[PDB]
Amino acid sequence: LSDKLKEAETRAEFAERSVTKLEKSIDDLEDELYAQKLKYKAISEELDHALNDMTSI
Amino acid sequence: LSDKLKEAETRAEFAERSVTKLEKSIDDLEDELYAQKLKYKAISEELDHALNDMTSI
Amino acid sequence: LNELQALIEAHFENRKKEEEELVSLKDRIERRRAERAEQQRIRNEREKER
Repeated sequence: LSDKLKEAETRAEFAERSVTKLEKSIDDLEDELYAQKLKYKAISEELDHALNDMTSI
Repeated sequence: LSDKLKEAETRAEFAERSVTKLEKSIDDLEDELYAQKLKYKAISEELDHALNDMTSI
Repeated sequence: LNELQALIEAHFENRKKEEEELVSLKDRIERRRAERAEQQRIRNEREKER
């Protein structure tokens, strides 16, 4: 049990670290998805707004 | 140790669910990012394409 | 060609509005999910501190 605990603790710590890595990667995806939307729909939608004007004339 | 193990194992398995939840969310955010990237790409390219075709006039 | 006019505007107006809104609507969802990531970081720190 001491080893099962160290192993479970390694797993708990692993999971805390894995969760930490994923806390970081979820935030990176939360920020990257955010940034990509924020810049991608905002720019390309904007480019379609610009289409409204670009294709006028 | 049995109690500490139950907590380390419970915390590990739980945290492992946080690992799979963050991981899953990361994959879903990446599928969304991809879809966002794809739409961005498709829009910028559809416009750039159409614009290249329609630079002239 | 009323259709070219319908399309030149429908393409732009329907998409810029719907699409740019999805960009910012999801940007907020994403920011909240990023906050969840921060809260998990906080949760991990708190469990270790306890």
